[PDB]
Amino acid sequence: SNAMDNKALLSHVDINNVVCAMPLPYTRLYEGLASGLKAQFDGIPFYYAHMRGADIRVECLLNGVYDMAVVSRLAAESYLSQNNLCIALELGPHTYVGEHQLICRKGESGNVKRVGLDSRSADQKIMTDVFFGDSDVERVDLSYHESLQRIVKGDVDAVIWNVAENELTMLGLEATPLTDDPRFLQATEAVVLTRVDDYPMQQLLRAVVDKHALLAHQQRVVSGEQEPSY
Repeated sequence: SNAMDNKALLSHVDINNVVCAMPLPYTRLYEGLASGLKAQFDGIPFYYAHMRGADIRVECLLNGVYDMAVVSRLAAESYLSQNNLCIALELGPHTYVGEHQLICRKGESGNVKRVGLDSRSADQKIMTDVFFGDSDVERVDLSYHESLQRIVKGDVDAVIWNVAENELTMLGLEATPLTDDPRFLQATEAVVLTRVDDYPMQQLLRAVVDKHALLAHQQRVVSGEQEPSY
């Protein structure tokens, strides 16, 4: 019904399949998002392309490879200054990833001069630039792995990363929740981008998606009540 109502919309658009680019589905939260969104497309051939890196998903989308791309609100807000894009769906906070924190050696948060930064992480770059402001802080190209390891070493002073009270203490580290700025929470919000002039895809998403239903399905996947299907 809902499905057949969806199938009927596809009949009037030059869209066969809908291909959505999103991260590799390596958290239960990503799975619930992936599962909740596809469920909104019942009756429409809908498939995920799982592609590491927000930048390349957006580049692909811009080049016409995908109909839509999933990224964080924080990234998306930047992409829109740089490219002609549409934020077609916004899911609110805590729909994409967990909170981030500032990880450094114990009590040395006031003494930060070098920061680890993964080149592949669009959000970590933005958040590092936002948090370290007009401060003389050196950025070092490191995976968190390498950053953590190097922070333990003593060379690199900090990394902004996903948030655990105990492991950190064992390594002589500390994690600080991030100062205030609305952008940090934007990092946890899933959004769907389309090309700015792709009205068929924008309008189809508006037609098919029930935001609260998508969210409740995500919730049921995260609680283990329901298994994901994506």
